[PDB]
Amino acid sequence: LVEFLTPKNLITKSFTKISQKHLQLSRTPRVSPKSFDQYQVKDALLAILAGN
DNA sequence: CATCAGTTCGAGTCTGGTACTGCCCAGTAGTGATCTTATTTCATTATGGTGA
Repeated sequence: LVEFLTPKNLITKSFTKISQKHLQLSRTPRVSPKSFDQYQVKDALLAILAGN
């Protein structure tokens, strides 16, 4: 990590083993981008705001 | 042309930075009681030599 942080040493490099190693093919995505409507949520909040 | 790579928008999820609530325990110092012990007295007990 220390060498990679320095940008000068990374210039004088000839990475070759990078293209030979690969162990990342299946990654589980997020659950879902569930819908969010501003109007309905705001109306419910104001009602509960009214809610007493 | 339709595939893949470079860009956006907004939601998912963690986490710091900031304040707050409902509830009994634990330690210490008084007394009064009852043992407990390193240490101080109350008798017998043996040793002593000599003038009547």
